[PDB]
Amino acid sequence: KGAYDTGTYANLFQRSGYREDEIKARLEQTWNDLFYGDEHTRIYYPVGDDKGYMLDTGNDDVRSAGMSYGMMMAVQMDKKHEFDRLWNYAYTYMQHTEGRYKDYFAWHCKPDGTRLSPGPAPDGEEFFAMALFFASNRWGDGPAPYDYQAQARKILHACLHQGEQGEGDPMWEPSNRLIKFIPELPFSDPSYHLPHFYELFAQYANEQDRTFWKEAAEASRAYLRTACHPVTGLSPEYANYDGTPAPVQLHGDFRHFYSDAYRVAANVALDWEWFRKDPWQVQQSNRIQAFFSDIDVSDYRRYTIEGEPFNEPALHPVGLLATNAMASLAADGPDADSFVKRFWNTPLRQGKRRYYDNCLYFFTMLALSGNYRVYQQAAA
Ligand SMILES: O[C@@H]1[C@@H](O)[C@H](O[C@@H]2CO[C@@H](O[C@@H]3CO[C@@H](O[C@@H]4CO[C@@H](O)[C@H](O)[C@H]4O)[C@H](O)[C@H]3O)[C@H](O)[C@H]2O)OC[C@H]1O
Repeated sequence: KGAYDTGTYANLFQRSGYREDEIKARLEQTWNDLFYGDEHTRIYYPVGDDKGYMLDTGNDDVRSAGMSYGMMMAVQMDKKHEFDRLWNYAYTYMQHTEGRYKDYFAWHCKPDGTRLSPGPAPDGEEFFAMALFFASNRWGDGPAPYDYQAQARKILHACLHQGEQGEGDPMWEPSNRLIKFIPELPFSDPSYHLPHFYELFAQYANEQDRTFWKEAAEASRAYLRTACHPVTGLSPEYANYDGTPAPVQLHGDFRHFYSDAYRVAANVALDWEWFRKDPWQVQQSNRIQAFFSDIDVSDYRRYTIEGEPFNEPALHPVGLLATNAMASLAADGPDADSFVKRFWNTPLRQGKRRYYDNCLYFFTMLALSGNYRVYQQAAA
């Protein structure tokens, strides 16, 4: 049985020989540096009396995925002030109040809140909902727009039902229960599959949707089994419903192991830790750690899912190492402990591309310290 059932979370840093006091100090200093550090480290900026944003430093914009990550980090760290500022920002500037995308979030805006595209990014919506449910379960709801569980249910209603009221498209394909890359296109993104979150949407969503969320959890576990290369454990950034790499798109080649796909190993391992349902997740974690076992972080490239290295370097190599280390939540192979130590000995990334690395870095810091947790509906 998983942490969801037992309430006990693996502390892999403590398992590797780091002291309890060292671990929680390091987690606190990671929070301090990311949220309130120097101009070359921080990725969070407070705005006015009641708002705040996570900055994609590399792209000079604010992303629904980054905002939703910030909210997950804040609720996992018991930081209600930062949580409320981030949510109020996403609510005020990014959430559609009308049209084909009503209740969805414009995927990016300028720091001042000016929308740069109207279309959503479904990985944002699902993290928003999960963070909002945890905020409800930890702190209890407030007055709108801080009625956390009501806001979460509204997002997930749109995610399954959007094209019914009028026009628009759902973010889940009804026929196969799989999350889509965007509402309009019939393919997916393996990194967007969060079966562990769907298990919890099955507990918290609008009642009529709970069966679908349960089916989505199993469908996503099965999908990820089809998406990861059987030898390397590498997955493509964009993939067809059959799990094979999607066609080259107008905005890029997403067929290879690069930025998005790093999260797959981290997501697979967190589902293992929380629910312990699919033993393939141990083997997947072993395989990706074996692929990177004698690759130094300084040599991380773009790779074909078959494991062929490009000359082109990984844009986010610290992100990749963070996700490789987070796989130690599930891995039982010879590389598990080495990756925890390698991650411990890695500082936060600095400079203009640091945002994506440091997001993945923070989730790994939470997970490997036993602090990436389910906040349930339970007796106080
Ligand atoms: O009309 C359509 C557009 O709206 C559509 O936009 C897509 C919306 O989702 C976007 O996905 C974002 C991109 O960021 C991902 O993380 C990035 C990983 O690479 C890093 O370098 C970067 O810092 C990160 O931000 C995030 O998971 C996801 O939410 C996608 O890129 C857009 O293409 O595109 C097609 C139009 O037809």
